[PDB]
Amino acid sequence: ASLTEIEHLVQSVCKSYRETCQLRLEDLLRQRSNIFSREEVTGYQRKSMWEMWERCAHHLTEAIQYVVEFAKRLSGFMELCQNDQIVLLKAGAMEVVLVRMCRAYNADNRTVFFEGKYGGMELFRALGCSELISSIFDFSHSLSALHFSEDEIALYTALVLINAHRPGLQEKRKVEQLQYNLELAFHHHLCKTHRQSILAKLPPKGKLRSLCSQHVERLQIFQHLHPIVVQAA
Ligand SMILES: OC(c1ccc(-c2ccc(CN3CCN(Cc4ccncc4)CC3)cc2)c(F)c1)(C(F)(F)F)C(F)(F)F
Repeated sequence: ASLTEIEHLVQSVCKSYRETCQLRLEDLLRQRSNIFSREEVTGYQRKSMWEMWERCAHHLTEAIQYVVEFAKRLSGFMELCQNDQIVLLKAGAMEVVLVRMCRAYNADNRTVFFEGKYGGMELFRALGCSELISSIFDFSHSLSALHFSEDEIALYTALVLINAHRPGLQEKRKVEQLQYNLELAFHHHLCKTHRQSILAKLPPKGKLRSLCSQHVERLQIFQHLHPIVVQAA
C-alpha cells in the first residue's frame, strides 16, 4: 500500500459517494429555513399509519437504492461473489442510510428533510413509533455534533458496508483485505485533514447495528400487510 495507492482509494471512494449521494449538500443547507407549518404537521399527523408507513417505505427504499449504487462503485466490491455482495448490503445498507441521514438533519431545531421540507419527529406520530423515531433523531443529533464532512461520511460509510465480520460471507479473506485497505485510506485521510480526533467520538458499530435491527423488525411487521412498488435509478 503505497501513498499514491492509498490516496487513489481515498479519492475513488469520495468520487463514488459524490455520484451516489442522493441529495446535494448545498440544497439540504439552503432548505433549512423551509420548515413544515403547524398546519402541515397536523396534516401528516392525521394520516393513517398505513399511508405514513408507505411514504416512509418509499423514502427509505429510494435511499437504499443509492447506497447500493455506492457499494457497486467501491473498488473491489463488484469482484466479490454475488453471495457476498448480497450479505454485505443486507447487513449494512440500512445502517448507511441512517448515517447519511445526518446530512439532512438540522441540530438547531431538531428537524429532518422529509418530502420537501424540514420537520421535527412529531411529524411521524401516526406511525406510533415515538421511541424508535426519537432514537433515530438522537443518533443523527450525535453525528451532527461531530461536523462530519462529506469525505468523512464517504469513507466511514464505506467501512460500514465493507465489514469482514458479517456472518454468511464466502470469501472472508477478500473482504478483510478490502476492509483493511479502506481503513488505511480512512485513517490516512483523517491525518491529512487534521481530524484524528473523530475516531474516538464515532459511535460504536453496535449502536448503529442495534438501531437498525429495531428498525427492520418494525419494517417487516409493516410490510407484512402493506406492500408497495417503487421507482429506480
Ligand atoms: O422503522 C420505522 C421508520 C419510519 C420512518 C423513518 C424515517 C424516514 C425518513 C427520514 C428523513 N430522511 C432520513 C434519510 N435521509 C437519507 C439521505 C440523507 C442525506 N443524503 C442522502 C440520503 C433522507 C431524510 C427519517 C426517518 C425511519 F427511519 C424508520 C418506524 F420506526 F416507524 F417503525 C418504520 F419503517 F417501521 F416505519
